[PDB]
Amino acid sequence: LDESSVKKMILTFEKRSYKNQELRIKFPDNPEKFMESELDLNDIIQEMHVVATMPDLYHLLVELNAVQSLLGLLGHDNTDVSIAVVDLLQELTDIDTLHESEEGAEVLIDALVDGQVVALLVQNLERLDESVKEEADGVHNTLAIVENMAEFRPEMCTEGAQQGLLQWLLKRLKAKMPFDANKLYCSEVLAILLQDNDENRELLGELDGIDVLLQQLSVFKRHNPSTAEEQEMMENLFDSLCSCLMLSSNRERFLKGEGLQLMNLMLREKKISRSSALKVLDHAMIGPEGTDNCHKFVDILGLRTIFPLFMKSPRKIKKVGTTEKEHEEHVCSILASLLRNLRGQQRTRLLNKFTENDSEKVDRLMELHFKYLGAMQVADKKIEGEKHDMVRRGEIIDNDTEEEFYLRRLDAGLFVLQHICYIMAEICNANVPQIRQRVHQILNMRGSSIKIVRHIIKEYAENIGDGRSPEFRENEQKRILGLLENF
Amino acid sequence: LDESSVKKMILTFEKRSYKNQELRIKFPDNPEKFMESELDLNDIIQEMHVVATMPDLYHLLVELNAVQSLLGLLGHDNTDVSIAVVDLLQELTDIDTLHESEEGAEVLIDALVDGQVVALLVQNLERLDESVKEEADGVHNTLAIVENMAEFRPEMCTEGAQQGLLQWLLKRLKAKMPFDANKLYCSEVLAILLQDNDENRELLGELDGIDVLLQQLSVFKRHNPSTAEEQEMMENLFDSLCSCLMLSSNRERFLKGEGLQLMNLMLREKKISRSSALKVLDHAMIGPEGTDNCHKFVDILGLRTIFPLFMKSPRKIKKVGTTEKEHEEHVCSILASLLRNLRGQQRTRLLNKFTENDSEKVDRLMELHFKYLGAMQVADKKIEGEKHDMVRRGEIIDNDTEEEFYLRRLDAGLFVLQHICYIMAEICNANVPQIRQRVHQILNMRGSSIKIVRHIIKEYAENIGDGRSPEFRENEQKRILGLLENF
Repeated sequence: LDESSVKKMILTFEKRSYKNQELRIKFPDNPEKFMESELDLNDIIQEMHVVATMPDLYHLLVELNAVQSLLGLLGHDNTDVSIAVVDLLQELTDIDTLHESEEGAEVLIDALVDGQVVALLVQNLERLDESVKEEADGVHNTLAIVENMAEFRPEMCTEGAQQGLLQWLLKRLKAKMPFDANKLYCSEVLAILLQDNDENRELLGELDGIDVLLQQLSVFKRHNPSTAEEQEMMENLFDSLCSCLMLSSNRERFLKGEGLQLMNLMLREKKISRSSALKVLDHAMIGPEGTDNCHKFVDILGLRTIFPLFMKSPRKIKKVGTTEKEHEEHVCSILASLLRNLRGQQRTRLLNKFTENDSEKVDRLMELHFKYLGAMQVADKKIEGEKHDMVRRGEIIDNDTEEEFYLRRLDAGLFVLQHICYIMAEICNANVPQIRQRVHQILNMRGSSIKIVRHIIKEYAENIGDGRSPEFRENEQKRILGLLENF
Repeated sequence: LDESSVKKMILTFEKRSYKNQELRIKFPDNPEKFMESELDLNDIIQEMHVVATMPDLYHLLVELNAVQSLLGLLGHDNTDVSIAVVDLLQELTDIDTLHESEEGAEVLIDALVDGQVVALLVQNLERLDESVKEEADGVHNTLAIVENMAEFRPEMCTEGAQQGLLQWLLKRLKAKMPFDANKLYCSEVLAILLQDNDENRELLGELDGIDVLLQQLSVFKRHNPSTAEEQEMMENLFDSLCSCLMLSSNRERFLKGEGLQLMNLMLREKKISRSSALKVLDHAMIGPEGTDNCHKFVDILGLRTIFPLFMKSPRKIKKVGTTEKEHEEHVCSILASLLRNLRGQQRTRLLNKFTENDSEKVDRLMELHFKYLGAMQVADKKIEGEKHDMVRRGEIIDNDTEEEFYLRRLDAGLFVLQHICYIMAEICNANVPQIRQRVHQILNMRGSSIKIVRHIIKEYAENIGDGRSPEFRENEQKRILGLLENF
């Protein structure tokens, strides 16, 4: 109960649409009451609403051209019908969220994207206005669609994204209407659009978007979110901003925005956005493309800001989760960026910072070193064991097995470990015996070999960015292992 | 005869589609003869075919949702119906080519683009295959649509272009099926897509497209087109290639393709593609972004190739039109690029070329100078007159009047004139008294003031690229007038 009892529904739906079609033609604009016929046909949307839940035979909907007509109706003179098609669409796409079956959805989705669903959605979305509680709920469900479409098959999101929605998402946030549950959701959907998608990063930037991002986070510079909903949004604005930064051209744009300045302010005043503020910084400096960003940082006393967080980490603990490797990971990586990138008069300041107070900072580095190495050492034994145990079991170590293993090293802080070794090295090739001595003086004292450190660099270098290009990749890899000689 | 006699047609058309719709549902795949009903409904397309010619009431077609359904049918299990919708679509878009009326088309078009017409066209286009003479004619008419849509409102072309068609256009040309009337047309439509559109240039390049372009022109390196149709295509491949080059990133890509090398080959063997080959070169070198391209040129004996064409221009005359300023314009501009751009060991070679044979090349430059100045002088008197005459008439000189005037100076070779003055200057700031003397020795002798030349530079500098950015613009402008002191 049932199969194809719906197929009457589909047939009925078409017959409905048609009769409406002819009726609209008969009655010229300004005919008040041809309406009941129009209203009646959308009761059948609401009925079809029930369709989703039925074990999906979604193919019915597409070959029999429900989809198309449906999409068609997203443009209708009256919004109630549009809204109705969206609302319906949410529920075939949420339920679709179910792990299985795939056949119904995989054909359905396919159809929607073939039909430029988003293009159409946004058109509707554009006219949809005035926060009539019913209108408002319409956009939300529009967004919903996207989330669901994006969650399931995250490609329709890029093409669909550009089609229009991305543009609109950008407008809504800038809107000077007060914060509401919908402004939030855009934020959710933006981040999704950018999640792992370079083209959408290029597009957002190509729309003065980073200014927008920045401004929105701007307002919360000196004072926390009023609600824990408003917070969730903030954090979505952050995730979005980072994702763009992973795209290289956004870097200059972030810089022409007072991106550093502000992330610095947010750091200088230590609540509560401090935590992500630092995660942005990391990203803005990360590559060679992070290179002006690194210089600018230093020029605005970025060093005064960062190094303290190097010497000591909070909060032990703050209920919002900013700890505790998370924090070090980003600090180190920033330092690691700066050393690799920085040159000239800014480089030198950095290095001085490593000779301060009898190279307290180098003492610090090594405290961090053993901490994380201890961690990892131990991590690895565990894995050794499970490797041996897998041979007894006769379980084959596997690409998916090595996935699970990598994560464990990461969880143990492999990434920070590298960065601190890298740094360590990067400082031992600055021709300052003080630090070189210190490092070595501390490895001796005791029980840790330099070569242990080198084994890690090589691992760091092997993978060494994942990845720009095999030219950039092997060029860098040279560079990195290059330091290993004078180390 | 008639109005809305068609509106029966529209109503009929819908009723047709519907009945087909239900019939397709009734009969499962593998039912051989439900067909007559399907065939019958497309006679009404062919009837509607007649609609276009009727004074356009095209709005009827869109509010009454002919468009949408139509678009809908671009996807149909049987191609005859698809083809039919395209063929129909050609004829509402060609006739539409008529200067007026606008109301019918402006609404129609609007609808099509709102409906992702191209996306849909290309889908059809993708399945359309096998050069069934009828299929083949289908793509052609697909292309036709685009031309017409693009001619009328050249924005739908970019968005539509990216939607899919641009991708396909790129595939078709690379296809190793022999040359035919359709391969040609793509070529026409490519060029249109790129005509004045930066995004499409970015897209083409982002698809290894320039390799394609280059290869296609590649085959005709050492030997002319077999037909004068194949020629027309070649020349479309050129126009396309140039247009991309106007986009900066295509420059490196053109370079990583052996773009120079080949355009050089095509020059070295002087037929018949020589003419455009040189026009490409110009473009590849034009800006600061032309700067590696300028260096590479010199490194491959580009100077040996270019300067001869400087000293003497053919053909006096070759029936294909490559003359006669057209040719000089490009030579000069190339030299002008090289002087502005070139530095180091390549710059010097260039300059030597200006001291050769007692600076024969400088003698040459001045021959060109007076020639073009003579031309322009005279051009300007004519305009003065019409300016005076317009005051008597009481006709106001006008932005559209200044448009007509500019063209006349251009026709008289303003652009080459600047370039040669620019060059002249660029050579008089190389600290080589020989040339500086010569220039001056020749202006004296006689009757031409240096300042006359300066007045032109300023005009050149004022406009001076149209334009990258007011920073780049006023930066350059400084540069240019900078030379005017030591001149």
